[PDB]
Amino acid sequence: IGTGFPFDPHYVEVLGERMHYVDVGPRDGTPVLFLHGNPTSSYLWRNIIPHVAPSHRCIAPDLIGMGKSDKPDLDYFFDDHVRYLDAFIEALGLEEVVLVIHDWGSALGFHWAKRNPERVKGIACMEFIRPFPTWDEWPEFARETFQAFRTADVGRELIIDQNAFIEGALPKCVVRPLTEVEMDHYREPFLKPVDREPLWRFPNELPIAGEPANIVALVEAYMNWLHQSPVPKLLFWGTPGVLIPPAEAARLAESLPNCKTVDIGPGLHYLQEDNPDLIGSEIARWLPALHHHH
Ligand SMILES: [Cl-]
Repeated sequence: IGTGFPFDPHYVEVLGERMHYVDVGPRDGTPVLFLHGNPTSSYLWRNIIPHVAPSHRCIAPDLIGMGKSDKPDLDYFFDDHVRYLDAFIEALGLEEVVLVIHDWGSALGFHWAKRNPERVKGIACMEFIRPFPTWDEWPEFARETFQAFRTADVGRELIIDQNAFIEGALPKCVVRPLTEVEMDHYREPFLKPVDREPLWRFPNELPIAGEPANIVALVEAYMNWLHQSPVPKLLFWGTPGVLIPPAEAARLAESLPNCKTVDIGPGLHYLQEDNPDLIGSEIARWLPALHHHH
């Protein structure tokens, strides 16, 4: 699995701040927009993009405060990310897109699709955010950890002061061992502890046990939209998974319209690090049939 990042930087200024993004592939079609989550960046897509770039433009932003993007002193609520990504998409002049989304990138992508349904030609998703109505729906191995993350004292100590999301949660949610070169790519944006705010606010925003209410409501709303939308969907899942365990993926296969599921084999949360070639090759071969407007 490749460790390098052979993509030239692009930057766009939106809402006073620079956002970095990958931008490769032809300009004359429907672009494929890749949205990472916590605590990753466009680096997460590095081994997937090469499968898609031959046929389609690939745009992979680093969320505000992450990756090579600027670091405004924000609270980094989901709403901040919504504002910055909305402005990013308009700044690039995107019209119709295909979404390829993960984790908080999936909350962003599904929320954007619900608000802009005529502009979404397909959604490839994996390990995406849905409501967890109670803590029992959250995977047991990660329950005490995330309960601790979602506190103002211990959670800040673990994530900000000890870098637990980068040093702990990230490699623990890849089945294969991440290499030190890969870890250094993930560490780079967060070498200074104070810059870890987004990494702590994100788990505090997850819709778990009814809290925070605003996020629960908006995730319910995009899920209601998704269940009624005819848009083509491609859902990748692994075993045992984290947010989408195998039985959940099978329920979604049946309960989402026009949904193809792809079993990637062993996987926890960061499925892209366990089987990038299957994810990329399956996305690439699924794109052509999305083109036609019927
Ligand atoms: Cl999170």
